[PDB]
Amino acid sequence: KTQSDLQKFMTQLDHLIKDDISNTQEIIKDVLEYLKKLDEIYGSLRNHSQLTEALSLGKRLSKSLHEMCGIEPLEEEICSGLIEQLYKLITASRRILESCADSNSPYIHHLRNDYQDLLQEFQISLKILTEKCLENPSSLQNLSLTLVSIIKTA
Repeated sequence: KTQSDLQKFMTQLDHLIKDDISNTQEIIKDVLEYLKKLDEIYGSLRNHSQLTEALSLGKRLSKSLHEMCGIEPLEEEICSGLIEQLYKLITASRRILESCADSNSPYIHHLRNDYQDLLQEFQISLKILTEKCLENPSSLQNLSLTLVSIIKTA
Protein backbone atom coordinates (compact mmCIF):
# COMPACT_ATOMS: atom_id res chain seq x y z
CA LYS A 1 0.00 0.00 0.00
CA THR A 2 2.98 2.28 0.63
CA GLN A 3 4.45 1.77 -2.84
CA SER A 4 1.11 2.62 -4.45
CA ASP A 5 0.87 5.79 -2.36
CA LEU A 6 4.28 6.93 -3.60
CA GLN A 7 3.30 6.49 -7.25
CA LYS A 8 -0.07 8.18 -6.80
CA PHE A 9 1.74 11.09 -5.15
CA MET A 10 3.98 11.52 -8.20
CA THR A 11 1.12 12.18 -10.60
CA GLN A 12 -0.29 14.38 -7.83
CA LEU A 13 2.67 16.74 -8.17
CA ASP A 14 2.62 17.19 -11.94
CA HIS A 15 -1.15 17.62 -11.62
CA LEU A 16 -1.33 19.72 -8.45
CA ILE A 17 1.25 22.19 -9.77
CA LYS A 18 0.01 22.15 -13.37
CA ASP A 19 -3.16 23.71 -11.94
CA ASP A 20 -1.38 25.94 -9.41
CA ILE A 21 2.08 27.05 -10.55
CA SER A 22 4.55 26.10 -13.29
CA ASN A 23 8.03 27.41 -12.47
CA THR A 24 8.03 24.94 -9.58
CA GLN A 25 7.61 22.14 -12.15
CA GLU A 26 11.36 21.62 -11.72
CA ILE A 27 11.13 21.35 -7.94
CA ILE A 28 8.22 18.92 -7.81
CA LYS A 29 10.04 17.09 -10.59
CA ASP A 30 12.82 16.16 -8.17
CA VAL A 31 10.22 15.17 -5.58
CA LEU A 32 8.34 12.69 -7.75
CA GLU A 33 11.67 11.39 -8.99
CA TYR A 34 12.52 10.75 -5.34
CA LEU A 35 9.18 9.06 -4.67
CA LYS A 36 10.10 6.53 -7.34
CA LYS A 37 13.47 5.95 -5.70
CA LEU A 38 11.98 5.63 -2.23
CA ASP A 39 9.40 3.39 -3.90
CA GLU A 40 11.90 0.61 -4.57
CA ILE A 41 13.32 1.01 -1.05
CA TYR A 42 10.03 0.34 0.75
CA GLY A 43 9.74 -2.91 -1.18
CA SER A 44 13.45 -3.67 -1.04
CA LEU A 45 13.79 -2.85 2.66
CA ARG A 46 15.01 -5.08 5.50
CA ASN A 47 17.93 -6.03 3.24
CA HIS A 48 20.43 -4.12 5.39
CA SER A 49 21.55 -2.17 2.32
CA GLN A 50 18.61 -0.42 0.66
CA LEU A 51 17.43 1.15 3.92
CA THR A 52 20.62 3.23 4.01
CA GLU A 53 19.67 4.97 0.76
CA ALA A 54 16.20 5.49 2.21
CA LEU A 55 17.69 7.79 4.85
CA SER A 56 19.78 9.71 2.34
CA LEU A 57 16.73 10.55 0.24
CA GLY A 58 14.81 11.76 3.28
CA LYS A 59 17.66 14.19 3.89
CA ARG A 60 18.38 15.33 0.33
CA LEU A 61 14.66 15.25 -0.38
CA SER A 62 14.22 17.72 2.47
CA LYS A 63 16.52 20.15 0.67
CA SER A 64 14.26 20.19 -2.39
CA LEU A 65 11.31 20.60 -0.03
CA HIS A 66 12.88 23.52 1.83
CA GLU A 67 13.25 25.15 -1.59
CA MET A 68 9.51 24.77 -2.21
CA CYS A 69 8.64 27.10 0.67
CA GLY A 70 11.94 28.97 0.49
CA ILE A 71 11.04 30.36 -2.93
CA GLU A 72 7.95 30.98 -5.04
CA PRO A 73 4.43 29.86 -3.96
CA LEU A 74 4.13 26.91 -1.58
CA GLU A 75 1.94 23.83 -1.95
CA GLU A 76 0.21 22.39 1.12
CA GLU A 77 -0.66 19.14 -0.66
CA ILE A 78 2.92 18.46 -1.74
CA CYS A 79 4.24 19.69 1.61
CA SER A 80 1.81 17.26 3.23
CA GLY A 81 2.56 14.21 1.11
CA LEU A 82 6.29 14.80 1.43
CA ILE A 83 6.03 14.96 5.22
CA GLU A 84 3.86 11.84 5.20
CA GLN A 85 6.04 9.88 2.78
CA LEU A 86 9.09 10.75 4.87
CA TYR A 87 7.33 9.80 8.11
CA LYS A 88 6.70 6.39 6.53
CA LEU A 89 10.39 5.86 5.82
CA ILE A 90 11.45 7.35 9.16
CA THR A 91 9.20 4.87 10.96
CA ALA A 92 10.39 1.89 8.92
CA SER A 93 14.09 2.77 8.99
CA ARG A 94 13.85 3.37 12.74
CA ARG A 95 12.48 -0.15 13.21
CA ILE A 96 15.59 -1.45 11.44
CA LEU A 97 18.09 0.33 13.69
CA GLU A 98 16.32 -1.04 16.77
CA SER A 99 16.12 -4.49 15.17
CA CYS A 100 19.90 -4.76 15.52
CA ALA A 101 19.80 -3.18 18.99
CA ASP A 102 22.78 -1.47 20.62
CA SER A 103 25.60 -3.99 20.10
CA ASN A 104 28.99 -2.87 18.80
CA SER A 105 29.75 -2.60 15.08
CA PRO A 106 30.76 -0.05 12.39
CA TYR A 107 27.64 -0.87 10.38
CA ILE A 108 25.41 0.74 13.00
CA HIS A 109 27.56 3.86 12.82
CA HIS A 110 26.80 4.34 9.12
CA LEU A 111 23.08 3.94 9.79
CA ARG A 112 23.16 6.35 12.74
CA ASN A 113 24.95 8.82 10.48
CA ASP A 114 22.52 8.70 7.56
CA TYR A 115 19.69 8.34 10.08
CA GLN A 116 20.66 11.38 12.15
CA ASP A 117 20.57 13.46 8.97
CA LEU A 118 17.20 12.05 7.91
CA LEU A 119 15.74 12.87 11.33
CA GLN A 120 17.26 16.34 11.66
CA GLU A 121 16.25 17.29 8.12
CA PHE A 122 12.77 15.95 8.85
CA GLN A 123 12.64 18.26 11.86
CA ILE A 124 13.57 21.15 9.59
CA SER A 125 10.46 20.71 7.45
CA LEU A 126 8.26 20.66 10.56
CA LYS A 127 10.06 23.66 12.07
CA ILE A 128 9.45 25.99 9.12
CA LEU A 129 5.95 24.50 8.86
CA THR A 130 4.90 25.46 12.39
CA GLU A 131 6.18 28.98 11.75
CA LYS A 132 4.26 29.55 8.52
CA CYS A 133 1.29 27.68 9.99
CA LEU A 134 1.48 29.49 13.33
CA GLU A 135 0.42 32.66 11.50
CA ASN A 136 -2.63 31.08 9.86
CA PRO A 137 -3.45 27.67 11.44
CA SER A 138 -6.97 27.58 9.99
CA SER A 139 -5.65 28.26 6.49
CA LEU A 140 -2.97 25.57 6.68
CA GLN A 141 -5.05 22.97 8.53
CA ASN A 142 -3.90 20.13 6.28
CA LEU A 143 -0.26 20.68 7.25
CA SER A 144 -1.03 21.20 10.94
CA LEU A 145 -3.25 18.12 11.11
CA THR A 146 -0.61 16.01 9.37
CA LEU A 147 2.00 17.41 11.75
CA VAL A 148 0.04 16.29 14.81
CA SER A 149 -0.36 12.86 13.19
CA ILE A 150 3.29 12.06 12.50
CA ILE A 151 3.99 13.11 16.09
CA LYS A 152 2.89 10.79 18.90
CA THR A 153 3.66 9.95 22.53
CA ALA A 154 2.71 6.33 23.17
